[PDB]
Amino acid sequence: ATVQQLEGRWRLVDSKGFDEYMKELGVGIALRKMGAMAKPDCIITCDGKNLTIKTESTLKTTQFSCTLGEKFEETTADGRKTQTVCNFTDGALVQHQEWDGKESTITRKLKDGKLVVECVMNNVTCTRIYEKVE
Ligand SMILES: Clc1ccc2nc(N3CCCCC3)c(-c3nnn[nH]3)c(-c3ccccc3)c2c1
Repeated sequence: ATVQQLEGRWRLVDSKGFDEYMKELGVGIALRKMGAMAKPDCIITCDGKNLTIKTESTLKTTQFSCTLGEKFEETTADGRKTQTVCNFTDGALVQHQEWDGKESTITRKLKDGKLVVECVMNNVTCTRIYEKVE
């Protein structure tokens, strides 16, 4: 498994726990309704250790870029400014966010040809499945 195997455009096809995760993050009702009903594509590109992830939907589009292993300021979809680091470890892309004494982890992995995205904060979890799109 390598980080390049995650590259491409991926379309959300299933979600569990996302509203509960947004509630744990402190996200207000307007953004939570958006996130409940948006059907995003995620576009992952990686050039060596340079990673970009763009999330596109009719309701909201976000994008960040980073160098694997390097701490950077990420503005999240809900507007947090976190100290984030992304690494490819044990066959998964692991994204660690820290802000205001809080922390959340997001993992992305390839399983059966689908992109499986899992998030957690304070044991509140989400699982989102994306299928590869042309
Ligand atoms: Cl308001 C809000 C708050 C938190 C969010 N966390 C997200 N992530 C979950 C998957 C791992 C990366 C983080 C995503 C998201 N990113 N890619 N897919 N969903 C969204 C989001 C963005 C645009 C359209 C629909 C949903 C989002 C929106």
